[PDB]
Amino acid sequence: AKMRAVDAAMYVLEKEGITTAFGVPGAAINPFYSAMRKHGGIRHILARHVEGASHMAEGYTRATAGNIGVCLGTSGPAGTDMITALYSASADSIPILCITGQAPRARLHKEDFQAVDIEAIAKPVSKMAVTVREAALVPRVLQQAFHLMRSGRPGPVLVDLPFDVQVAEIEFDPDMYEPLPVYKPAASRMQIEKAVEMLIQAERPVIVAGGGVINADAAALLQQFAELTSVPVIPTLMGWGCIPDDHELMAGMVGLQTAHRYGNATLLASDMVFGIGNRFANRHTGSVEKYTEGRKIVHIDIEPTQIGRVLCPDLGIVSDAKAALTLLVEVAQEMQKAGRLPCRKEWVADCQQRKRTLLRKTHFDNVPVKPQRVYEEMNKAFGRDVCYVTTIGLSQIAAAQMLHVFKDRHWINCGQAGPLGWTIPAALGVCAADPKRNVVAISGDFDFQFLIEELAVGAQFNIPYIHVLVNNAYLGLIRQSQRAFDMDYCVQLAFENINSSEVNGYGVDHVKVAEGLGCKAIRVFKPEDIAPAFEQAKALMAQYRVPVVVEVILERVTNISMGSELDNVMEFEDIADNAADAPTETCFMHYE
Amino acid sequence: AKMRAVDAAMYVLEKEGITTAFGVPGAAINPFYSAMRKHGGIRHILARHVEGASHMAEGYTRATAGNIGVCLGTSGPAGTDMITALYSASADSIPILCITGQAPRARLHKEDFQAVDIEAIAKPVSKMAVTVREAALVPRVLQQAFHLMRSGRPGPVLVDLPFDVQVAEIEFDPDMYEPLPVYKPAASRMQIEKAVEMLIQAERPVIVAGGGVINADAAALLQQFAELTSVPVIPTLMGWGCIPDDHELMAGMVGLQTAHRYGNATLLASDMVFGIGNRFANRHTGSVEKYTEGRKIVHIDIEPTQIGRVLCPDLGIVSDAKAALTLLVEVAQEMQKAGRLPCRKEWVADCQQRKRTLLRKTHFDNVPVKPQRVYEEMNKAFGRDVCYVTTIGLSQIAAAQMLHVFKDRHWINCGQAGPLGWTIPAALGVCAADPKRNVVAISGDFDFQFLIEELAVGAQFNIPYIHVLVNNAYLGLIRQSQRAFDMDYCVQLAFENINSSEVNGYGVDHVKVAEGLGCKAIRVFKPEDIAPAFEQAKALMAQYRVPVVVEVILERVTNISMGSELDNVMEFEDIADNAADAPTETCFMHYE
Amino acid sequence: AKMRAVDAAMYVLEKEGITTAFGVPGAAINPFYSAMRKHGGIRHILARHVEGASHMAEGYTRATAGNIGVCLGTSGPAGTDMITALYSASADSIPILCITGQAPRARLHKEDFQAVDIEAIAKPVSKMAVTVREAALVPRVLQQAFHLMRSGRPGPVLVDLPFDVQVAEIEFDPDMYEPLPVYKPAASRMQIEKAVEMLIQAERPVIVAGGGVINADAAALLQQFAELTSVPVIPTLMGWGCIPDDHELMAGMVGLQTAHRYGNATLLASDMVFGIGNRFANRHTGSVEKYTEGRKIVHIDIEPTQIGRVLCPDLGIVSDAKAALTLLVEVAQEMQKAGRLPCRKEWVADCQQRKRTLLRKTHFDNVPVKPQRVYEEMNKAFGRDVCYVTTIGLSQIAAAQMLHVFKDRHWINCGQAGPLGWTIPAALGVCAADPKRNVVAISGDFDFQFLIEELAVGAQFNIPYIHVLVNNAYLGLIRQSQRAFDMDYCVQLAFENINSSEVNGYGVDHVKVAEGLGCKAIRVFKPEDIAPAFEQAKALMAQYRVPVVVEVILERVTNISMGSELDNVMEFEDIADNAADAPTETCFMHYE
Ligand SMILES: Cc1cc2nc3c(=O)[nH]c(=O)nc-3n(C[C@H](O)[C@H](O)[C@H](O)COP(=O)(O)OP(=O)(O)OC[C@H]3O[C@@H](n4cnc5c(N)ncnc54)[C@H](O)[C@@H]3O)c2cc1C
Ligand SMILES: Cc1cc2nc3c(=O)[nH]c(=O)nc-3n(C[C@H](O)[C@H](O)[C@H](O)COP(=O)(O)OP(=O)(O)OC[C@H]3O[C@@H](n4cnc5c(N)ncnc54)[C@H](O)[C@@H]3O)c2cc1C
Ligand SMILES: Cc1cc2nc3c(=O)[nH]c(=O)nc-3n(C[C@H](O)[C@H](O)[C@H](O)COP(=O)(O)OP(=O)(O)OC[C@H]3O[C@@H](n4cnc5c(N)ncnc54)[C@H](O)[C@@H]3O)c2cc1C
Ligand SMILES: Cc1ncc(C[n+]2csc(CCOP(=O)(O)OP(=O)(O)O)c2C)c(N)n1
Ligand SMILES: Cc1ncc(C[n+]2csc(CCOP(=O)(O)OP(=O)(O)O)c2C)c(N)n1
Ligand SMILES: Cc1ncc(C[n+]2csc(CCOP(=O)(O)OP(=O)(O)O)c2C)c(N)n1
Ligand SMILES: [Mg+2]
Ligand SMILES: [Mg+2]
Ligand SMILES: [Mg+2]
Ligand SMILES: [Mg+2]
Ligand SMILES: [Mg+2]
Repeated sequence: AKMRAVDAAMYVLEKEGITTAFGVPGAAINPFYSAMRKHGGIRHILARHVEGASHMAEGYTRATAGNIGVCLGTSGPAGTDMITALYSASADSIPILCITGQAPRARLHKEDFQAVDIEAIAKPVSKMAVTVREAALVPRVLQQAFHLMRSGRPGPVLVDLPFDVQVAEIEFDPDMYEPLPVYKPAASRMQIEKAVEMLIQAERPVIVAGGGVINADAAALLQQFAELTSVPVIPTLMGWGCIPDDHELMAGMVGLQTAHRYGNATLLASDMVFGIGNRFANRHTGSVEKYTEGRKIVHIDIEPTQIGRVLCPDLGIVSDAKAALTLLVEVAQEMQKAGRLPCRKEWVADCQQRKRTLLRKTHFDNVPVKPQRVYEEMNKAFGRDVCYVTTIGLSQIAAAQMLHVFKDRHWINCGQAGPLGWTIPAALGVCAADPKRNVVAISGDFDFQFLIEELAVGAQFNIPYIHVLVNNAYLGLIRQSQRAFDMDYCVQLAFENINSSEVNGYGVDHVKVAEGLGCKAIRVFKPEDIAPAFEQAKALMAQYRVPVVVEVILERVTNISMGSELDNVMEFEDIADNAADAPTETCFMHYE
Repeated sequence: AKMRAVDAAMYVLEKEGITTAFGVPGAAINPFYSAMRKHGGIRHILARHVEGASHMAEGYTRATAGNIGVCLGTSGPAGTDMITALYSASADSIPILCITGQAPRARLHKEDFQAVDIEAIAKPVSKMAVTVREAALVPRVLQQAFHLMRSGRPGPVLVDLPFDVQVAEIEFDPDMYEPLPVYKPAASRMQIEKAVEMLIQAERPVIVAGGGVINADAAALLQQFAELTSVPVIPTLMGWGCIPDDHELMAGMVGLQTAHRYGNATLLASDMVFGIGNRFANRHTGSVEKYTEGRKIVHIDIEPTQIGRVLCPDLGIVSDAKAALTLLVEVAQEMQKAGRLPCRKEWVADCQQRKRTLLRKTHFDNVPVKPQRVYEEMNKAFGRDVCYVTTIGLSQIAAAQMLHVFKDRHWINCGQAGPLGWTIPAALGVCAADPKRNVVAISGDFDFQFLIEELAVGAQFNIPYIHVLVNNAYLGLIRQSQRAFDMDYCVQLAFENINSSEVNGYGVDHVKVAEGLGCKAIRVFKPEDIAPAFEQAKALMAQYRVPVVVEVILERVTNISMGSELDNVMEFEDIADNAADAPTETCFMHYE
Repeated sequence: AKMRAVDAAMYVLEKEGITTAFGVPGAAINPFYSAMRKHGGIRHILARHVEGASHMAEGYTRATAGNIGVCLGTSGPAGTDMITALYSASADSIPILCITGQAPRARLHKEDFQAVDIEAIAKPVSKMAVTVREAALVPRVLQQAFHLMRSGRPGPVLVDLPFDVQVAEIEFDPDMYEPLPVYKPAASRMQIEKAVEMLIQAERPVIVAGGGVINADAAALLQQFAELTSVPVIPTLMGWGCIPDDHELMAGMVGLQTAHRYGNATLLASDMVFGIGNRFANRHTGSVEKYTEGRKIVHIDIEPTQIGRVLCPDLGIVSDAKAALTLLVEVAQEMQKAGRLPCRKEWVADCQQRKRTLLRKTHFDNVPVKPQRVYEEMNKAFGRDVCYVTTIGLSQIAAAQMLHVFKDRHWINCGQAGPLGWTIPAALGVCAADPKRNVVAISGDFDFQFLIEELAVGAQFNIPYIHVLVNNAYLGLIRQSQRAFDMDYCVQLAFENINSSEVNGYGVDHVKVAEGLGCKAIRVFKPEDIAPAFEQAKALMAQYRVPVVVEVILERVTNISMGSELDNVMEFEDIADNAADAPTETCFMHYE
């Protein structure tokens, strides 16, 4: 039972579910790596940037309900390269576990090489950030970390391990180690009865299903509750997938950018928002006064201080989403056995009528290619079990408003922080979490470049997925936002590549870069070549077992639909009211 | 005089010396970019990672004495991508100015999209980190920022600008704006007299010249003081260059890794260390007890709290290095006019005797190439005005112990934090600071990959320099440190590149990657091909005006000399006692 | 259901158990006071110092198991006067709820009158410190606060309320409000079985019962477990009372100051410490190496990061003390039904032998009075249900080593922080928590003076108790500690009072001060007058219903027993081995 602190840490991590770790080793964290090798049972992926390792951990977590991605680094700048991910994870209410090396305790206040107060730096963007001050506390801090990462509003933790703390001997009985119970508040029968009593008197209600539903692993129950009450569902961007897109009750998405015309119109026509596992995000609502006008609000959240933060709800209930939905289904079934649930045939109908006339054109034959044609071809090329990974840009905004998803955790997106560079490592993290997952990523050229070297991780370790790269040689979104300032300034990436005429002054040759990094890559200039390229990509993945990049050369400037209010979203590109122009809407097409 | 806050900020920046800015735009920082374009006078370089923009700013600062590099970003994750650089700059006592966008004040505590408390996160690693709460304070916070960045111990500042603060109208008269006076403490005649009185009774004194000398722009005065007293000089890694390497009094460098055998032996033989503008860094001293044994210590620093932090000096004086050296020269000249400065012929002589027998072998004809042969060829190929840029690894340790530098700020190195990825952007920052500078960077393969995409910045904007890439398909330094743990684990980068046989399973094809990013690249397998490659590189730079990468394929495993104490440094590779094996030592060779 | 945020706060506070509040009003907190008056159901006590209000809350909490003392103040310096109490409460793992007023949100960063960042200041010494940013969050922050104050390791919370947030209208249904579930970890059968299996093979075991037992409301179960196993009990200072002092298994207290000679000897003779609800406090253990020598350690704590913080235990279990003791009793009962619990007659016997021979003399007839005679008279004068309140000094050290307590929460003492001035307000808070409690406080002259004005609270509101004041005109404890530095410097309070000869140059006339503040007071010069004085005090309380101070004039210098190690405690005053000298030891005297 006598043992190094880091050796005890391996028992804890194992009993606590960890089988994978992403990281970059260093002298200050070598004892940890030594204990991991001696113990076995954890697969280590070596990243080619610490930020990459961080975002891989995020993807690993977000892929499957019980998963906790682990990120490993040395002292000093390794810890400062993980702050963006801790922020991203905090912001979206999901956990990662960061572990950093550190100089010995005696030397923390002498300016020891690569010694920084990572504890103070990480505090504002984690549920806990702590420097472990005793060897015997190493297993206990991890014990406490897993409690915090699963309980209440989930979030990330950073553990900082001084060299001398790691290597010191402790007494530890791993047979005696017990994971702590997970804390979750639960709604009462009375509260839920009031909520359903309120729902039934609404003439035109909608359910807004947030990422909390997914966090609680409660997608089936949400769908069941909507079905029993016959109430249309609007998923948030983070709730996207918790009811399938081809379901009769899914009424679209709402907001300023990643939303549908029918979604916004249905919300503006509704007389109630039944919010479950959502907060009321800035870009979902616009001006709160407008979002709430003539409309009752119910809000169910696991976190007390998220209720009333942005708007004051008519009801507001503190509860885990699974517990609350279990009651909601039970209470709905009792209302149904009495004659107390109203028929909602008409309201459901005209929600669907909006859904098949208020569309956006995707079927463009133009050369150079219009980006909205790319998302049409993706819907056709990939099956219903597809899992999309993306970050930020005109690339992901248009993707969000034109792609379709049919299960929970088949849209992996850092919705609140959106750090460029996220997409590649996040994708790799999902693949490591589930080798059966049909992972497909979307990026613009700038996002693709930030952490482009992480493709070589996918090559070294054989982690295959498909990366769709839509290239306009622009910071697209920013160029569009600069219209209000009457300029086009510091947003172009184009230049004449002295080694590559083929790219026609678009600058970076992503095909050569991808191939040099050990991957496969295909470039597409014409819209009809997109479908064949995706089939080529699937074949290359199967034999070579590496990431395959499909680059599409876009027209330089395309303005994607968006606005500052729900009733104010601007359509720059062609709208559509029939299937010929928008053939991959779920109402017009059966998904594999 | 009525004007936007950001428009007033441009006047301040201009009057305060700024002509260059590195950044990545976004919606939250667009008003700033708008004011910059309207005003003119600042050259913007678009980076391809915010971290890249940050490290470019660091290089820009470090290149020339009055320079302040500026780093521009949006809200949220842009700010969290700059923390590593703020740390790096703080750690080495040098300033950068970071400016980030931010959500409006009314919405800072609602979870507004990409809104983070960057103020709290950046606090521990900057002299000031502040969110500007009023429009009229925008010019005043910048005014205060430049005072802090130049005064006392220099360090970096972060300014966080809420959207509504940027665009609000203020009254501002730019003709009335006055930069604040720079605060610097100065030594007294009495203190310096005591220091020189102490120096003259020392039998075997050495001067340890730190990065403070360079910070104060006092290299000429340091050399003059050493010459007048006839006292050998040991530069710290950060002081390297403040006396030329071929000077008769430069006795080498001291420490655990980036040091010379003769340097360590001279220090261990000395009876006094006269520390000017140094702190006594962990990897310079080893165990303080050993560094100080039988030896008197004088310590001159600008910062009171740096004196006595690691060891207690016999004297210790608070002063700017230029002011102190001006007195030291004056007092030395008075001692010389009397008969009071001792002759030090013998001590100087046997310092030089060590310097020409305690060497390390560089002239290896092996294939695959030994890294120490690369540094030999660099010394031959490049002129005396060469400016080296590097970060961390066996690549930079061996570079530090075998390359030679002949002027101050011709060794640009992040000595305390050493964040991987630093080298490329830092190099580009130096080039932007001085288009006449003969900039040459050294990286290992892992460092090169972290922020590899920033090469495309060098291509888009035409910023030429030479990047020497020493490739062993390894995390070299870490592999070496793992010897003590009896392992070789998670430190290899090698794989069979399915697109490139030429690289022989070394993994990433840096030539293809570099060319795809718009640059030129040459690969070298044999030692005799290195000299021609460097001449080819100089030609390519002149016509194409882009970064040129010279990749050298190294043998996989080479153990570089290092240890945990000055008397304990281990020589794994062949030592040398004559010029045939080490032909580029300054005593054996005249530098252009 | 439309209502001010402060009105909703009253519903929350009431449903959450609050019936009492201590405070000092101000303009910034007037809306709260207004809502409190309108709602009814909370008794407000006006303090005469905010610090007084804070410590009253602490006493109120500590008095009875479910109690949460509430402290109310204005903005600015009211909040900074509560930091000492937040620290004290945190330090001893007990909650108080502080509520402060604050300037409007729009003006928090303009230097608005009495506006301070209390959130930042209070963060390091509370489980939560928050400025409420929205009206609708007021009830939710309080909801979250009560969860934190009851769950895990209990601690204090500070809620900071901007004026405009208090007065704003919100929608709130109080019938729908549900207090959150309390989180507590619980031990498993397996873990407890291992602990009992370990205890059984110990030859000379001791149970150390800490303040966690009292916190968990598990005194009866602890006694029962000790009885079933026949294992002697050592309470910590904070665990004191959880087994009665006259119990046959209570073996005394251990430590450097508030300890018994028999307690220390028993512990040094033991071969195991079974720690339940204790941490291993600095002044309980001395050097950890000496405390653990030849001894096994079991440690049961509710907080993971308290286990291994000071020493590494042989077992260590994370659990609430009530849940753990329920299992321990169950498992003990099963061991007893088998023949598996050993007989411990001999070990119990010689623990009791120590307890009746290793004593300290208390029966002194000296004039001026020796302080140890005071505690003897207190034991005689007061019943078994007596409840002592004290803080720090030779006054409380000697009290702790000579008084006796017979139930849990009949020793109210701020053991980790010990802030001077605590005693008076703490006592008043206990009395407000329970008007049937026979409260008796002990102070030295300096402790008594810090917050002497709070006696007038006891007079204005009719809150009676007895305050024993032992007066030596000295900072006694500090004088004693200064012996090692060979001095007596800045520790005397004596002067010739120009209004009072009767005090003989002892300085402050506490009788005149107490009477002026509206209370009654008696002064005693001779030991035989102490008993009658206590009887007089009881009579005055009954009739006048106010605090009654009994001042005893001590000899100026008395050195109380203490040391830096358990085997190193020094006896300056006479020891004793018989009842004649120490007549109030529980084995010589029946209590009530
Ligand atoms: C360029 C860009 C444009 C965007 N445009 C839009 C847009 O138009 N419309 C839009 O909606 N979004 C958009 N987004 C995303 C948006 O910013 C938010 O990330 C998203 O709306 C928030 O989702 P949510 O409300 O479900 O909250 P989440 O971040 O998913 O979290 C909501 C709540 O879940 C709670 N919770 C956690 N666990 C549980 C549990 N187990 N049980 C119950 N509750 C739990 C948390 O307390 C939290 O308050 C955009 C993002 C970007 C990158
Ligand atoms: C892998 C690796 C190995 C290394 N090995 C070694 C090694 O073997 N030996 C070695 O020496 N270094 C080594 N270094 C670098 C080392 O860690 C430190 O960065 C370096 O020694 C510190 O330099 P310095 O003492 O001059 O202090 P600096 O960081 O340069 O600063 C010293 C002082 O200058 C003062 N100062 C600032 N401005 C002024 C002013 N105007 N006037 C006067 N004073 C001022 C500051 O207050 C500060 O205390 C290594 C680095 C790495 C990456
Ligand atoms: C002048 C002076 C001298 C002193 N001398 C001594 C001395 O001689 N000897 C001595 O022992 N003390 C002495 N004290 C007090 C001492 O400093 C500590 O306050 C005391 O030792 C702590 O007791 P404890 O171990 O029970 O810790 P506590 O402060 O009571 O807390 C212990 C543990 O309880 C846990 N806990 C909280 N709730 C629960 C729960 N529901 N279930 C399970 N665990 C829970 C916490 O996590 C914590 O780790 C002295 C104080 C002063 C003022
Ligand atoms: C670290 C960071 N810096 C800046 C931004 C602002 N960001 C938003 S989208 C965007 C442009 C991305 O362009 P690209 O990835 O090429 O996709 P496009 O919009 O052109 O489709 C930028 C710069 C960000 N989200 N993160
Ligand atoms: C962000 C970060 N992570 C990890 C480290 C530890 N780091 C020290 S040198 C090194 C290996 C670098 O190898 P390479 O750049 O290929 O050069 P080599 O040592 O092989 O010459 C590592 C991983 C660091 N300095 N910074
Ligand atoms: C705010 C504060 N300041 C200083 C101390 C140190 N304190 C320890 S006991 C003590 C002396 C108290 O003397 P008194 O209350 O007269 O009791 P005596 O020691 O004479 O019995 C002091 C000054 C403290 N606990 N708190
Ligand atoms: Mg990169
Ligand atoms: Mg683009
Ligand atoms: Mg390498
Ligand atoms: Mg007072
Ligand atoms: Mg006293």
